[PDB]
Amino acid sequence: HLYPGEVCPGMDIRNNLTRLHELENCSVIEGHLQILLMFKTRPEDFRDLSFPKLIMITDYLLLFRVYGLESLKDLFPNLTVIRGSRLFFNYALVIFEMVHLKELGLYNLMNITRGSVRIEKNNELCYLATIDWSRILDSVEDNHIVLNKDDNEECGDICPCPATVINGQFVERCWTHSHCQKVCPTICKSHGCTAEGLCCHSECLGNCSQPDDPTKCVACRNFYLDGRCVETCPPPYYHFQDWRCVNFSFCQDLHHKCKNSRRQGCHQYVIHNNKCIPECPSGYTMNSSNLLCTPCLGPCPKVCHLLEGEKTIDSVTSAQELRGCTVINGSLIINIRGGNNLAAELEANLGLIEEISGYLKIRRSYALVSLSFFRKLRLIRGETLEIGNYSFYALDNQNLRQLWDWSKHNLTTTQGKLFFHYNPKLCLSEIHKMEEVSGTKGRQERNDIALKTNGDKASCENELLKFSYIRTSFDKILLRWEPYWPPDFRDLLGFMLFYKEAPYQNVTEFDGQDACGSNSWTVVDIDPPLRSNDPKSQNHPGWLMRGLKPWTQYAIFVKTLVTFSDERRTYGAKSDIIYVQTDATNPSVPLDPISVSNSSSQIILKWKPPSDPNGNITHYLVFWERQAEDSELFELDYCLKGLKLPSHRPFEKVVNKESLVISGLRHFTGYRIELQACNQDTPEERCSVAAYVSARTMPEAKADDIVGPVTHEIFENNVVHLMWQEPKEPNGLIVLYEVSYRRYGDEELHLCVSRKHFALERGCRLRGLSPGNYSVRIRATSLAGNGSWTEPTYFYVTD
Amino acid sequence: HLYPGEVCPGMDIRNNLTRLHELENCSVIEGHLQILLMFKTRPEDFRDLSFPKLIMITDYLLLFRVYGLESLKDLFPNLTVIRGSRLFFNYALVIFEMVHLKELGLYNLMNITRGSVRIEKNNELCYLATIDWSRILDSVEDNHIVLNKDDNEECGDICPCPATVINGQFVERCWTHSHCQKVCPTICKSHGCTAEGLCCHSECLGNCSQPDDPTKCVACRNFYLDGRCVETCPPPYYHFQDWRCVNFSFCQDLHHKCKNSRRQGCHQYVIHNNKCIPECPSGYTMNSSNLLCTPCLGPCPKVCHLLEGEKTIDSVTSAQELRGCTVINGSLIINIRGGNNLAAELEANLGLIEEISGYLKIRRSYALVSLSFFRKLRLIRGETLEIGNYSFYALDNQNLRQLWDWSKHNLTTTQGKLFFHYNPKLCLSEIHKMEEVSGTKGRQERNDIALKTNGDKASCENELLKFSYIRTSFDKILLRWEPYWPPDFRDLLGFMLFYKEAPYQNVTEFDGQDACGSNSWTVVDIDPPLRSNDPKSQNHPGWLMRGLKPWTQYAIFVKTLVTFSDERRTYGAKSDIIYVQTDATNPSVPLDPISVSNSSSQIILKWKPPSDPNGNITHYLVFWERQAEDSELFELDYCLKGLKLPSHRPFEKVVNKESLVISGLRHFTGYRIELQACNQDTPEERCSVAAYVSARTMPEAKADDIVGPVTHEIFENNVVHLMWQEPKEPNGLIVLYEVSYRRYGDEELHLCVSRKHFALERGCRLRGLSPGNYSVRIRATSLAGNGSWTEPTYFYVTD
DNA sequence: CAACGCATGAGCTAGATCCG
DNA sequence: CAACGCATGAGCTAGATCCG
Repeated sequence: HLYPGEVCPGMDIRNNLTRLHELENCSVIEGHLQILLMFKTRPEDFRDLSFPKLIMITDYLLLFRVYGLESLKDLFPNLTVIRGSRLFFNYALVIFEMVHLKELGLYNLMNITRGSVRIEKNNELCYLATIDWSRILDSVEDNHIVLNKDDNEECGDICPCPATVINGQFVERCWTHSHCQKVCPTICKSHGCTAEGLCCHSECLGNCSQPDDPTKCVACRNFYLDGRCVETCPPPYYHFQDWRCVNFSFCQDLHHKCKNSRRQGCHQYVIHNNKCIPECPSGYTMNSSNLLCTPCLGPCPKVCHLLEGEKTIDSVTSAQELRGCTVINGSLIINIRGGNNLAAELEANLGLIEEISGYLKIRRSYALVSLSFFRKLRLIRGETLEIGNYSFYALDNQNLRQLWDWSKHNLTTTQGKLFFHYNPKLCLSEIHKMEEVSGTKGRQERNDIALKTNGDKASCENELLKFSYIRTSFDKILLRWEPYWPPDFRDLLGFMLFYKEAPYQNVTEFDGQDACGSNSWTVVDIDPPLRSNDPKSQNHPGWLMRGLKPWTQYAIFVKTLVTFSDERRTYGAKSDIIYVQTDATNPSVPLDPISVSNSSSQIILKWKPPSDPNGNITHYLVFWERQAEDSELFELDYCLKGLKLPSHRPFEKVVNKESLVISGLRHFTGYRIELQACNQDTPEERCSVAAYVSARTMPEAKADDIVGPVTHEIFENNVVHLMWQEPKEPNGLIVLYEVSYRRYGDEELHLCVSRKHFALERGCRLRGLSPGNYSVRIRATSLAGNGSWTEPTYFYVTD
Repeated sequence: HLYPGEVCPGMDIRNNLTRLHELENCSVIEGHLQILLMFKTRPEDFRDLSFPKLIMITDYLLLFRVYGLESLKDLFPNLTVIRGSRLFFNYALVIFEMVHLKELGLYNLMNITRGSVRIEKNNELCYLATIDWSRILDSVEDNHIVLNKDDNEECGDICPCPATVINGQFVERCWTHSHCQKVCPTICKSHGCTAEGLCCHSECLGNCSQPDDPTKCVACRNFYLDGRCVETCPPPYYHFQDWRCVNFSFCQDLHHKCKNSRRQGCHQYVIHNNKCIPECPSGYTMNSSNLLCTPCLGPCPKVCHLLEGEKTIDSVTSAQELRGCTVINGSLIINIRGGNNLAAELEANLGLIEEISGYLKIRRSYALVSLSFFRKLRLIRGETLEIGNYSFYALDNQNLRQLWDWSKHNLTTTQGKLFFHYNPKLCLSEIHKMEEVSGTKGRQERNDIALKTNGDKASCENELLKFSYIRTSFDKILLRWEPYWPPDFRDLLGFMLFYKEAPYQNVTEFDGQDACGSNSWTVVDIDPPLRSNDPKSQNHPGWLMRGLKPWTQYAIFVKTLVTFSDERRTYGAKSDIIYVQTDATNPSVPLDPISVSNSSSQIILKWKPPSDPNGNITHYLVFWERQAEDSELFELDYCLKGLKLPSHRPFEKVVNKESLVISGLRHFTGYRIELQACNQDTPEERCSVAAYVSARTMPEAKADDIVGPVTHEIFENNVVHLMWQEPKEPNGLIVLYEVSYRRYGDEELHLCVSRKHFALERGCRLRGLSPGNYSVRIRATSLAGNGSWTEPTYFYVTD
């Protein structure tokens, strides 16, 4: 037979060898097999136990913390395939922290459908590299076999298997010292094979009896049907867990077995696409008689039979199933004890609930203020009741002030009784208008819901306050609202301004409860104003707040305060919030004005936007000034040690950019650059303070040097006067001429004529002149640097 | 007469000149006279009033924001002296933005006691350079008269006063065009004077009618007594404001005038060393009848008779003017109807009171978790009783959780009845506890304290719980306590465990009236234990907690929990709080290791205490490493552009300090400095990671330059070889020799010899040396900088 | 009779319908 | 018979007398 044995559910084994005895006649195990934590076991009570008739594995096998095993092949001698239907710990088969196992001996395994193997912290195993996972494990890139006895080549590795050359070496792969890993010709990869190499039926695997037969081999691929198995059997039967196809009359009765809410390992199995699947996916709803899934027109419920029909919920873990679980056949109970933030998690998990049939109970609430997370709820059937016939319950909750927004919500109760006791944070108004929309109208207990233990410590109010005038500056906001007096005007404590910035308008609404929050609305108290007894008076109260960054959206309102007294009046008033931004003074200074000059006529200035823009800046205002050189540097003797070498005003309204280039300016001249960041211009023209920077553009290559006829006059005392021309537009200013003369065969003897010396003499002179042929050359050394050399003027003075 | 007028208290004028009329007959002003805020005033209402009787000033005279005064001389024609008792922002007399004032007219000031004059922003004043303040103001170094009408010399400045030459100019000092500044001969600087210049009595000032008489002049220096004044008056009278002396019967009445707490600007005047000082200084306490300040052995009270023997301090302020009060002579009623946070403020405000005489009524508390703020209360006398002879009263307190810790507290009530009603979360044992510790044992009412309306809505558990073996680690503590079972061991819910760290032991008990505060005892619930039906069993339950910090004290206790029931039984049990500190470990890293170099052989290093000590750190472990220079810099041609210029291993157990210097080290080398903060050492020697910094000390003055016999060898080709020696201990390293040779009549031409060139040649050569007398001088330029120059070695090479 | 004048704008003097 | 062994120590496997 393919599988002549019996079905066998997955099961867990710990702390005893007693509960393994339930594997006497099992052949195929659905689920997984976990056996672990086995310390006080003599090793020799394992040699006399085995499970030969067990073949198939669906999910996984695990071995962890065993004291006494040496070779599990004595217990698992015919095991061939792991289906790997579920990945556990991102792995399939794991042997961890073994203490006594010498050799593995899984000599019968052929294929791993899905998953990976992992053997760790086992300093007693050998032949771990004689495995060839690639043949068995279709995916090897995740195999993790480290920190074992094979950390050092010290365990033998001797065995009598073709010794494949899958790697670069002629490695021999064996299971034990008495078992190799059988390999036949690979004409068929995963379709079963014989010892003689003859391939068996394509749709079966493992060891084989007769080739090309899907009925007498061992294990097959797709499904199973009564000694046969085909890729897809005809739909008189429906497929089950990708391993069978059997008639729905059986799994319908399985659905009827634990439809009694007794165990949570069950699933409300449903037929869909000829699959008795646990749940037909989203966008589908259930039917009563035909056991199919209707495509669920709209976001309709699917369904969900509550645990024990009375299950309580205390955390998100106790509400994980609610995703998809929409119609509830039980009584819900909620009690969060502590918690940090669940108001953003319930909607993603239970914001899709519409119908419950039991009764709802709330107690010991700590960190909740509303019931808005209950989005799609519409009705409670109340087939089961609390003691005293209560369809709803609410005791000892000290933080709830809100249930639903009944201007847009609708709930109905079929029957039962309401409970509201010791909920001191919710006014009588809400629960009375709970009764308006709820099914009950006069069904009260007497003593019904507590009328004194609830809402006593928090004074509810249904009164509003409106504003009268608002003025804003860039930094200060002028607030003013209408006056108000309580029915007893002396009974009044003042006003509080709760205010902060709000870049959006999705701001949290005020609830009157103080939790441990770092972020809180800064608030100031306002002295109640003088009583004027005049309707036409200055009784309108207000306040001016000044510590505000400009152009930020601020949410503001004002809340009254009055003492609590015996009479249930003077509830005060509460003003709704409004949004206000500031005014638009001149922005802050422009930041980082960077000036760069690359050529003699180009200067680029780039800045950074002002730190405080004070609104949308319309433009930028730039200004430049042509600086002047020093007049003190004209009268220095520049052949003495020490020489210098440096590197209305027109404007534009530069807009919509961050840099500006200015040309048509004097070359090699200092330029003081200033820019004012400036807001909207035509009304109330005000700009920032100018960020001042200095800039000097590049000099000109020819400006330093001067060309012209350098003439000479020879005096009688052999003192030759020299006449030439100065640079009309030098690079900054001429400071020194590098005048020099040369005899043929004589070096460049240079002389000095100062800027003033050239000015007073209109040239220079060469006293004590040797008779001969001299060439006079002049270099115009500007403060920007030395210029070019003039033409060496030839003149011969003879003996 | 000397001082024939009337005493006149300091007074202020604003927005109306009406109240100035109270200066009709007072000639001496105590305090200060402020005149300010006069906008809508015609200038014509001023020439009809004057004050020819007032002379002296104590604090300061201030004229500010007046619209219409052009000459204040029409109001102050005779006053001459100002004492400046209290500095007005470190000044004495100010005119500050006066708009109508043409001429000041202070033609009568004689002398300045202390302070400064300041005249500002007056574009209508002249003659301000004609004052000669140096003759009247004792301290000129702080005069500030800027930005006035005489910022420009444009107002005339003519006057008919000897034209003093105090400065380098013949400055003519005049007050007005009709009055100059009067100066008589300076034989006596401040001993009074007449028009003819002869000096009057030594102890008086300014004007004078008959000379050399303390009774026949106008104003004197030290004191005053019935038309006379002496340096120290006889002690039948006692000095007042160091300018009079009056009988004790006078200022005892001043003490008794505002012993009635009506105005807070006065003081309870006391006598000390012939001074009716407002308060005898710290460490001195008054006596009742004598009004003398006892030397106050040890701490002494300020004493606080309650206002009208009855007060209802309820809020933050209430009667906040009571800091320092210790004993109260009335009765108090406290009621904080809400509030934000006062727990951290009462101790600094009222946390020093010990005794009250009346009764205490407490009601409507909302944020009062305990009464530990009443730190020093010891006894209640009960002079006034509430209706029904009630001394203690508690009513409708939803957050008064606890009263006191009697193990470290003692309170006694002499008489009266105690009231405690409708406080629904405070149990029955502690009110018995305060009953037994207090005087009363059987003074009850029928009905006395409510036995049901209190502690019913909270699971009060005061019944006994004791712990068992406890175990602790560096991070975790193992807990276990004695088993408890209610009289019905079926009615139960389990345990909850509150904990929080505490650097001290003045921690509030968990005490159970729900106050949602920012800081609260974080709690974990416990599954109630199994029933074993054996007294000798494992019934002791425990718990493991891990999220803790090492070396930190933590308070812990356990509490039972049970379902509510109609029967008043199964009250459960509760444990007392205990302290168990966590264990120490390695400290944190040493912080901010700062190394400073002051000499070549001293290197000081200072650090900061580690952030986490983890126990009492016994010492600090320090180490260092001798860094080496870079060997790659030896083969660099330093004459080319680019030069560099910088600025087991032994140890010691540095203890009980923050810095330590290291001596005995080589000159100018880098050092790697590492220091470990470390806890107790001889057992479990564990220290943290070392804080690593670097340090290089300064070089040696002479180590850079080398001295020695610099001999030379002249070759046949006029190429002279140079022989000299290298510095044995260069500062860091020698890198280049600044070799140079200078012929007479020629410049000191410099040549080059590299570090390796000097190595391969043991010197340098001079190729192309013209015949002459040459002086060779070398400067040893190391990486630490240039050394000294050698001697220019004279050698003569001939033609 | 519906911003500015007749200060400044949160540094021992009061606190923006604050004032007209 | 009163820490350690025949794990680790809060990352889908249990939660420190937790197993002797």
